[PDB]
Amino acid sequence: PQRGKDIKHEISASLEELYKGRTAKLALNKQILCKECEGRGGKKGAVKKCTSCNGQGIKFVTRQMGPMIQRFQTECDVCHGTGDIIDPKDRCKSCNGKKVENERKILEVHVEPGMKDGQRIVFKGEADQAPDVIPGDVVFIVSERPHKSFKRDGDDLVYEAEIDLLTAIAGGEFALEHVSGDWLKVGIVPGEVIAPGMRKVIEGKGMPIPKYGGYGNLIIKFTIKDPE
Amino acid sequence: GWLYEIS
Ligand SMILES: [Zn+2]
Ligand SMILES: [Zn+2]
Repeated sequence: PQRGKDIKHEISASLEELYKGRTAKLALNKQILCKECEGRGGKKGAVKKCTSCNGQGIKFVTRQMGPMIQRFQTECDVCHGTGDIIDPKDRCKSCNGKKVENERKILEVHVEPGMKDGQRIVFKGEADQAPDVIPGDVVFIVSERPHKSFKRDGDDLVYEAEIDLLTAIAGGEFALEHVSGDWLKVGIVPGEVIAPGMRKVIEGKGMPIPKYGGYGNLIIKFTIKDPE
Repeated sequence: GWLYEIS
């Protein structure tokens, strides 16, 4: 009977962060029900329904001119915005009759290793609340921050390496910096890399896998240059 | 409702 709107909040993370997983303490600022009210608006069993407005501070007047119009009239006698309550001092003080107040709570969202971009982590019922509404959810969406060396593809890592024509034709070492602080030396044999479209594939060197474990591959691409 | 990271 009236669901409250969700609060969507995306959380960025570097590829290296989604590599080892991360935990973030988040501060949630939201509208909550009056504590010294319990949402009532007044003292237990005090507030009284608006007789002049069987619900909200709303009344309908029908004036004429050319045609007849139904002009919605607000302030219902002893109400409006609050079609009820009344009684000078049976009302909060901590909510002055507005039935709601601010609350700052902390949530710890755990970004598990291998979490894909756009991934959702749902916090049931933590959204804003108002008297009558079923509070919605606080939805975090993992956003993959841009990277200066890798591109992600599912559970792999794509890396464009710039190699010399000489290395490519004679073969030799070659190294890159994995999302995990570890440095990685790669060896290639003569000619292996020069073909158009060539891709080198290195076993479990590319990102943690959500359901299960292990890792995807590290797919390498080559850009070959030769001076002068 | 709105949020921010602590620390
Ligand atoms: Zn009323
Ligand atoms: Zn109150």
